[PDB]
Amino acid sequence: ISRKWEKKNKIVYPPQLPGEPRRPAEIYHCRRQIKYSKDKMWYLAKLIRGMSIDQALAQLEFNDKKGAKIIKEVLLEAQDMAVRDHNVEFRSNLYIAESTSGRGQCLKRIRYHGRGRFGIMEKVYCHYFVKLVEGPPPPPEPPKTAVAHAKEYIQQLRSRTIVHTL
Amino acid sequence: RQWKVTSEDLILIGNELDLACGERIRLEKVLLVGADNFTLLGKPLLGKDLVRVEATVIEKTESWPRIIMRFRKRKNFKKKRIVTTPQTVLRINSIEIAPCL
Amino acid sequence: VKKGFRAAFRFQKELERQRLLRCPPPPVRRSEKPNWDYHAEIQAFGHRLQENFSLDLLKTAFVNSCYIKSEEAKRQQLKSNQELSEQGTSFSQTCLTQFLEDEYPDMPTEGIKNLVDFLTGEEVVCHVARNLAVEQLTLSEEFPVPPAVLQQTFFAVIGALLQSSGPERTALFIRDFLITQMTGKELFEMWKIINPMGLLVEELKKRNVSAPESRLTRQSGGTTALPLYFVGLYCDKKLIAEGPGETVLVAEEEAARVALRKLYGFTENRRPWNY
Amino acid sequence: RGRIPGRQWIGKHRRPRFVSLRAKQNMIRRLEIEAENHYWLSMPYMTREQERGHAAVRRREAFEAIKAAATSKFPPHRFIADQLDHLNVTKKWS
Amino acid sequence: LRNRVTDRYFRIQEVLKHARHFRGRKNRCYRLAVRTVIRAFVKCTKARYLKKKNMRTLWINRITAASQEHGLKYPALIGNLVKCQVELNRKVLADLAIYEPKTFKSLAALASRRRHEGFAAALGDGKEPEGIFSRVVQYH
Amino acid sequence: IGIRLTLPPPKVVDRWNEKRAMFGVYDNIGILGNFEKHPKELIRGPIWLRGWKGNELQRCIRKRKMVGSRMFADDLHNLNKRIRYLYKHFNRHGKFR
Amino acid sequence: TARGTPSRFLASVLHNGLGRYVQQLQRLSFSVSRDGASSRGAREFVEREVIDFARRNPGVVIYVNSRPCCVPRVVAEYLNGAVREESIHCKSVEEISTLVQKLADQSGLDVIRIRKPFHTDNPSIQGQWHPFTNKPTTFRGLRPREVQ
RNA sequence: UCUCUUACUUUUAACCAGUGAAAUUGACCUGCCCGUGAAGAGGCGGGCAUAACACAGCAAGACGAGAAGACCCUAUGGAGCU
RNA sequence: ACUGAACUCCUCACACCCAAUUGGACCAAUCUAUCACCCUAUAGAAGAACUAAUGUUAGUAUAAGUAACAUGAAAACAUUCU
RNA sequence: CCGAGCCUGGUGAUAGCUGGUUGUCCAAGAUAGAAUCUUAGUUCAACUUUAAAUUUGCCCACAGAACCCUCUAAAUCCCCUU
RNA sequence: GAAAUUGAUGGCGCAAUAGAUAUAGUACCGCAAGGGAAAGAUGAAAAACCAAGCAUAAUAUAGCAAGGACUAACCCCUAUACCUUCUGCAUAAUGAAUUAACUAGAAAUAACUUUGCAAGGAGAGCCAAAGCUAAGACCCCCGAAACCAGACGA
Ligand SMILES: Nc1nc2c(ncn2[C@@H]2O[C@H](COP(=O)(O)OP(=O)(O)OP(=O)(O)O)[C@@H](O)[C@H]2O)c(=O)[nH]1
Ligand SMILES: [Mg+2]
Ligand SMILES: [Mg+2]
Ligand SMILES: [Mg+2]
Ligand SMILES: [Mg+2]
Ligand SMILES: [Mg+2]
Ligand SMILES: [Mg+2]
Ligand SMILES: [Mg+2]
Ligand SMILES: [Mg+2]
Ligand SMILES: [Mg+2]
Ligand SMILES: [Mg+2]
Ligand SMILES: [Mg+2]
Ligand SMILES: [Mg+2]
Ligand SMILES: [Mg+2]
Ligand SMILES: [Mg+2]
Ligand SMILES: [Mg+2]
Ligand SMILES: [Mg+2]
Ligand SMILES: [Mg+2]
Ligand SMILES: [Mg+2]
Ligand SMILES: [Mg+2]
Ligand SMILES: [Mg+2]
Ligand SMILES: [Mg+2]
Ligand SMILES: [Mg+2]
Ligand SMILES: [Mg+2]
Ligand SMILES: [Mg+2]
Ligand SMILES: [Mg+2]
Ligand SMILES: [Mg+2]
Ligand SMILES: [Mg+2]
Ligand SMILES: [Mg+2]
Repeated sequence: ISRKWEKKNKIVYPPQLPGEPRRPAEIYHCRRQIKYSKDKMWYLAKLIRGMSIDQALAQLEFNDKKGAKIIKEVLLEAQDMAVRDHNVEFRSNLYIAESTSGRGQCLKRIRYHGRGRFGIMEKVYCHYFVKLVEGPPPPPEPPKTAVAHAKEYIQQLRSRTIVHTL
Repeated sequence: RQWKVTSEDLILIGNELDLACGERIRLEKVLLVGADNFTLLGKPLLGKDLVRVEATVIEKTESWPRIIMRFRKRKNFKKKRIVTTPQTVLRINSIEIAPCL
Repeated sequence: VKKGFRAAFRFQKELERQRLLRCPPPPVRRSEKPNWDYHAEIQAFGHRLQENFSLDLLKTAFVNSCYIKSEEAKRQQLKSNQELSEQGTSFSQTCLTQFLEDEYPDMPTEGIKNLVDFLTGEEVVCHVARNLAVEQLTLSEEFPVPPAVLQQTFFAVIGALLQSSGPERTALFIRDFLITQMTGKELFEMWKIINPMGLLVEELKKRNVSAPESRLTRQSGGTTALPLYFVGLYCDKKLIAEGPGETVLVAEEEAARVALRKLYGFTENRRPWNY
Repeated sequence: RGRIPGRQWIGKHRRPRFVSLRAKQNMIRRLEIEAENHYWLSMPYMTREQERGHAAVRRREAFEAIKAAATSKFPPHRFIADQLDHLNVTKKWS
Repeated sequence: LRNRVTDRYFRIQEVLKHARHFRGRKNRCYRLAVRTVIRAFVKCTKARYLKKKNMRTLWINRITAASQEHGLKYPALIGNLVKCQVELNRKVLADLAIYEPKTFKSLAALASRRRHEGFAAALGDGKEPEGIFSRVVQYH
Repeated sequence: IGIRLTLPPPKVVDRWNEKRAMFGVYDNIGILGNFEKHPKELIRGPIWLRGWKGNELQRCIRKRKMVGSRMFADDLHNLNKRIRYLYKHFNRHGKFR
Repeated sequence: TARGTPSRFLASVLHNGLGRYVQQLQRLSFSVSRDGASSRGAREFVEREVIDFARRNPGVVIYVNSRPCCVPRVVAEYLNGAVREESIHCKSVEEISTLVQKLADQSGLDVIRIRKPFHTDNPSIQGQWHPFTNKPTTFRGLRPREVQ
C-alpha cells in the first residue's frame, strides 16, 4: 500500500522573504478503507471540488448518499487540523483544491447462483483524499465569449503558412 | 535535384560530399538566375562566365533513424531495419552574375 | 527473485533517469562539472574563433568585477574586464555604425542608431555569447550569468580581440558574429517605430517630395469579418509603395512602412550583405 | 441494382470491358515498334555458313574459365597470425 | 527456473515507447501495442512512395493554378518549356509560381511563345525558317 | 514489475580459494604417472555414471541396472516408468526415422 | 515515426557559414579503461589517433579519463549546449575514428526529423504571391457590377 | 379462448438510499444506400449523412451469448447390442 | 499533349520484400572458468527468449454501479395496533 | 453427469485428428507420378536445400522420326552453330 | 535377445506460480476409497519511481484509429487488426478482456567441419585397401472417447 498523502503534510518550506507573496496554506487529509464504492465516492468528490469549505459542508449535510457523511467528517477533521497545526487563521477561508476517491483493499466473497454456479463478490472499500488550500475559492473559469472565440479563429487563420514549398 | 537558392540559404543534401566542414565550393550546374526585374534562363544550363554560385559545407551529419518495416498478414513475415542516411548541410554564400550576355 | 544483476542495474539506471526528469537538478556552471580545464578551454575558444587572442587579455576580459567581489568575500570567510568591455563596446558601436552607413547610405542617423542598439542589445549579444561559449568561460558570482554580465563579458572579449589582433580583425569578427544577426530580420522588427506615416511625411518633406496621398488600390470582402485592403501611397500621381492590411488604417500604416523601407534602402529584395 | 453474377471478370457472365482510345493507341504503338523489329530482323549480316564457328574460340575459352572457377574451389588458407591475434582481447595498459 | 528472462521490462518498453502516443489500450497493453506499432512502422515505410507522389501532385496542381492565372494550361506550359529546352522541374516551377510571380510570368510567356511558334510551323508546314525560340542548342 | 527495484547484494567470488586454485590437478595422472590410474578414476559422483556418458534413456537404464536394487520403492517405480516412456519416445517418435 | 517523434527545421547555430565557419563541437570526454576488453579499441585510439585528432581540431578540448569502466564512452559537448554521449564499447580503432570525426563534423542540433531539406530567410525576391497578383486593375477601382 | 380488447389491484417496473453478480469482451474514434468480395459489409469502392453526451423502451442486424453441432461424412478412433 | 509503379534514369548506398522446408551471420538474459569492476570481454554450458493453444495461477477491468437482495405501523422504544 | 459406477494405478495410454509451437538479420525455395485397408497419412520418385567433383548444360541449322487413313492442327523429339 | 569368455567427497541444482503437494497431507472437497490448496517478506534494536485498472483530467463531424504531414490535436490524402486454417479470410471461419508469471525440438546411423596420430588409430574389446580417435551439429507441448488391475461405494 501507499500512504504518500499523509506524508504530504510533513513537508516544511523554507522561510519566505519579506518581499514575497504569502504562500497559501495547504492541508492534506484522507480517510482509508471506507466501506463504500470508489465510483460512488467520486461523484461526491467531484461535487465538492473547487468549493469553499463551508459551501462543501453545506452541500454534503443535505445529500442522501452515505459517502456524504464520511466526506463531511473528513472535511471537518481537515478544517480542525488546518486551524490547529497548519496555522490557518480563519476556518472558513479554506477551499477544496483537490478531492478524489481511490480504490481500497477489497475482500472477495462468493455469491451463490441458481444451478450450483456462483459469482465472486467484492466487498468494496475506497479511500478518500482532500487538499484544503487557504484563501477564497478560485473564481470559476468564465465561458469563452464570442469575441475571444473569434480572436482564436483569426489567430488560427494568421498562423497559416505556405506548406510544402520554399 | 534542382534547388531554388539565394544568398544565406541552407540546403540539406542527402549524402556525404567528401568535403571538410567549412570548405567553400562552387555549384556549377545553375539552370536559372533571377533578380527583381530580370531573369536569365539556361538551355539547359547557364554559363560559368555568366553565373557563379558559391556554397560552404556547414555541417556533416546522419539523418534521424528511418524505420523500414515489412509485414505480410498470416505468413510469419515481419522484418525491421533502421537506416541512417548521411547528410550535408551547405550554406549558400553568394550568387554573382557577370556582364557576359 | 530472479537471479541476475545486469537487468537490475539497467533498471536502476532508468529509475535514475526518470528521477532526474521528474526533479531536474538546478543548473550549474560548466566549471563545476567534471572534465574542465580553464586554460585549455580558453585556448580552444581562441582557436575555434580563429583569432590570435592574447591569453592574459582574454582572461582579464572573462573575469568580471562581481566575481572579484565574491572572491574577496569568500577569502574574508585581479584586473576586472571593465576597461576592456568599454573599449570593445565603443569599437563595436563605431564599427557597426560604419558598416550600416556604408551599406544603407539613405538610412537616417536615428535608424542607424536603432539598428546598432538592436545588434548590441542584451538579447542578441546574450544569444551570441551563449552559443559561442562565452558564458562557460565567464567568471561571475551567480549562475546562470545575467544578460547584463554576459553582454559586458562579450564586449570585453571584443576589446581583447581589438588589443590583440587589431581593428581590421575585430571588424571582421563583428561582421561575422553580430551583423549576421540581422539576416532575416525586418527593418522595423529591429528598429521599433511609431507613426510610420509621420516618419514618411517628414522624410518626403526633407527630400522635397509632395506629401503622400493614401489611395485604396485594391479591396476584397469589405463588409466581411476578414477584409483585405491594399492601400497605395501616391506622390504626384505616382505610386511610391502599397501595403496590405485587414482594415484601411492598418493597410495605410503598412504602406507607409513599405515606403519607408524603400526610401531607406532596406527592402526585402535588397542586395545581400557581402561577407 | 446492376449486379454482375458471381465474380467479375471470370464467370460466364462477366462485367463488360470496353477498349478506350487510349488502349487502342497503346496497342498500335506497340505494333509499330514490332513492325520495325521485323524489318530490322529481316536483314542478317552473315549467313549461317559464314557464321559457323566464328565464335568457337571465344566460347571455348569462356567455358574454360568457368571450369577453372568450378574446379578451383578449395578451403581457404589458415594463418598463425589470425590464431595468435585473439590473444589481444586481454591487451591492457601499464 | 534455471534460466529466466530478466529484461522483459525493457523488451516491452522498446515497443511501448513508440505506442505512447496512440489512443486507448493500444498505448498501454503490449499485446495490442505491438500490433499497432508494427502497423504504424509498415505505414511509415510505405508512406515514402506516397509522400513523393503527393509532392508531385501538389506541384502539378500549383503549376496548373499559376498557368491558368497566366492563361495557359499545365500540359501546354510543361511541354513548351521542355521544347524551349528549359529543364526546370515541377518542384522548382511551383516554388517560382509561389515566390517569384514575375519569373513565372516570364516562363509562361516563353511557353506560350514556343507554343505559338509550333502552331505557326505546323500551319505553314515546309522549310520556313525555324522559330527564334524553337531553335535547339545541340550538344556534343 | 518483474524487475527488482534494488541492486542485488554484491556477489564476491574468491578466485583463489583451495578448490579453484587446485582445480585440474591430477587430470594428467595417467600420462604423467605411468598410467597407474586413469583420469576417469578422479570423477567423484553417482556410481552409475563414473567415467561414462549417455543420453537420458541410457543413463536411466544404467542407473536401474547398477543401483536399481538399492533404490527406494517409489523412486524405482518412477525410474521404470521413465525408462518405458523414453523407450517409446526414442524408438517411435521424432522427425527423422 | 515522424508523428511519434519531435521535428525541427533546417537551421544553423549562429549562421555558421555567413562570415566564417565555426566548429560547433567544443568538448570531447573519452572515458576509457586501463583493463577490460571493451575498451581495447579506445586504448588504441588514445595511443595512435587522439593526438592527431587533437592537433587537427585545435578548437576542441579533449579530456581522456582512464578509470575503471565496463562501457568506455565519449561525451561530445557542442557550442549550442547539446551533449551527445556515445558508447565506444567494443569498437575498433577505425570505428572510433569514424565516430569521433562524425561528432566533430556534426552540429549540436538535435538529430530528429527535419521538416524541410532547405531553409530560406528571404524566400521571395519578386514578392510573395497574393491573390491580387496577376489580376488587372480597373478604372477608378470599380468592383464588378458597381454602377458608378 | 376469440370478434376485440379494456379497467383496476399486487408483484415487477422507473427514481431515491444501502449492498452488489453472470455469461460476454481482439482493438474500436462502433452510421445509411448501392456495388464488390471467402459468394449475405459499420470498417472495402462510389454516393449520402454527420456537434457532444446521457435516461427509458424495441428486438431488424452485430451470420448475437451459450455449449470444440446431437444431424451428415471421415478416423485402418471407441463403445453397447445381435 | 499531359497524368501515371516500388519499371527505368538520376545523387548517394546496396546482403536488407515468396508459404512448408533448407543454409548462414549475429544475439538478449542466466550460471561456470578466467577478465572486468556504474555492466563488461573471451570461451564452456543450458529449465536459454511468448501479441495467441475455449492454455495454468494470480491481479484488475467490461457487462455495471447494472440484474438481484432487504426492514408491517406509531410511540414513552414501557407499549399498543394491523 | 450409468449402453454400464466411482477412486487409484498401468498412464506422460494412443490419437494419420484439432490447437499451440517463444530473439534479430540475410539468402535459396511452389515441380510430373507410382504403391498403399490407400487417397485427412506414409515410402519411393519429381521438385527443393546445402557441400563437393567434373564438364558440358540451356537456346538450337540442315538432315532425320509410319502405314493403317483419301485429307488433315498448333506443335513436339533430335540438333551443330550462336 | 543371450552365454561361454573378459575383468570391476559435494552441486556451471531451485529460491515462494520455482524447489517436495507441503507453512500441510493441514484447510477444503467426497459416504468412502480418494483428491488436495494458498501463503511470508521493516529494522541492530518495535523495551525505537515501475504492470494492468483507475483518479488527477468525460466528450466534438469521419470511420483497424495509424502514417504522410502540418504552424496547428482533429480537420486534408493513404491505409480491408493479428494468429491459425485454406485454392482463396477484413471476412459474418478459429483463438484471444487485459497485465504479471509459467508454458512447448530430447537422439542414434551415416555424413559435414575442426583437431591429434597415421598404414595405422584408440587408455584391452573396435575399426582400418587413409584410416582412426576426439569434439562440434542432429528430431516438441496440450487434448480424447477408451482398455485392464486393485480398492471404495446399496
Ligand atoms: N557429496 C556429499 N558429500 C557429503 C554429504 N554430506 C556430507 N558430505 C561430506 O562429508 C564430509 C564430512 O562431513 P562433515 O560434516 O564435515 O563431517 P562429519 O560429520 O564427520 O561427516 P560424516 O561422517 O559424513 O557425517 C565432507 O567432505 C562433506 O562434504 C552429502 O550429502 N553429499
Ligand atoms: Mg466484480
Ligand atoms: Mg459478386
Ligand atoms: Mg441503486
Ligand atoms: Mg452487401
Ligand atoms: Mg439504450
Ligand atoms: Mg427484452
Ligand atoms: Mg464485424
Ligand atoms: Mg451464435
Ligand atoms: Mg466440432
Ligand atoms: Mg448418428
Ligand atoms: Mg478400430
Ligand atoms: Mg511519377
Ligand atoms: Mg523455455
Ligand atoms: Mg507474458
Ligand atoms: Mg493465453
Ligand atoms: Mg462497477
Ligand atoms: Mg444494461
Ligand atoms: Mg431491480
Ligand atoms: Mg454417479
Ligand atoms: Mg499425445
Ligand atoms: Mg529470396
Ligand atoms: Mg557373461
Ligand atoms: Mg510451492
Ligand atoms: Mg499504471
Ligand atoms: Mg473473426
Ligand atoms: Mg473450423
Ligand atoms: Mg470468443
Ligand atoms: Mg437401504
